[PDB]
Amino acid sequence: QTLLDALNVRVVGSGERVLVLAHGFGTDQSAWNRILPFFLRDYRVVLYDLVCAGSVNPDFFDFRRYTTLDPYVDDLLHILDALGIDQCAYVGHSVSAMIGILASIRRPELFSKLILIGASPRFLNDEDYHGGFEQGEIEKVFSAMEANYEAWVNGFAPLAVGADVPAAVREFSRTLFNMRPDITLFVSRTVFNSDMRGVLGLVKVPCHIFQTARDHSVPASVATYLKNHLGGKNTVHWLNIEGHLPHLSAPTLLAQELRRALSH
Ligand SMILES: Cc1c(Nc2ccccc2C(=O)O)cccc1[N+](=O)[O-]
Repeated sequence: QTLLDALNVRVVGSGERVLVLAHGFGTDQSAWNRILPFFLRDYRVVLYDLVCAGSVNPDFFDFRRYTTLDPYVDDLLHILDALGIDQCAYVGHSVSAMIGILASIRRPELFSKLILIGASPRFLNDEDYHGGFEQGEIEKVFSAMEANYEAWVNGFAPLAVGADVPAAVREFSRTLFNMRPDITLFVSRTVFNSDMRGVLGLVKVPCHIFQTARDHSVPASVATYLKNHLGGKNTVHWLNIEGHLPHLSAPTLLAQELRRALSH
């Protein structure tokens, strides 16, 4: 219960099929609020907050521990194990997509399916590989994030949301601004330093790759990369949704696509 309490674990819904909804960067579990009504009636929905979420006591964010994705996988597995979940479908936005991938390699039996939203195994460019970002441009962003966090949020949130959906821009900004600035920077460094390309072939559960248009964080070719390199049966859903946070900006359409992927 103490981790379950610390990370605001919530189990809701009247169904028996277990569905884990795992928020990503800059949000908390409330990013799923508008998706939830579409699943509460026929799934048992598990939600939690990543340790870096603005909604979690920043005392739990231990900079000596959370230096890679692996301790975040530990937290997810502990939660699922504590709850007695021996199989689930798992939806991971942003960094939670990579967390779910790693968890699935550790525990191949735990996941029936992974649904990946706004996922990338690597943000940085490399030889054969377009991640979308150059090392140099990214140091400039880290400097701005350190120099003026509130301003960085206000410039970043419209790019992340992408589509002109002011309510979703304000909502993402709200949860980014709830994160302690040095946590946000450290998490961002952690993930820009991450490269999951080498482990994708180890995954054996089926993955549904949800890819929006003009995703600031994820070039189209990255979705194709995941499809070609994840080791199990993969399916790309090319969503008629613009931007990196489709659960915030287009929830109805996102929820219908999720239901389709789950029923596949
Ligand atoms: C894209 C980005 C992010 N994004 C992340 C960082 C960590 C985990 C997930 C993300 C994510 O976008 O899903 C953070 C800071 C700066 C920038 N940027 O555009 O320079």
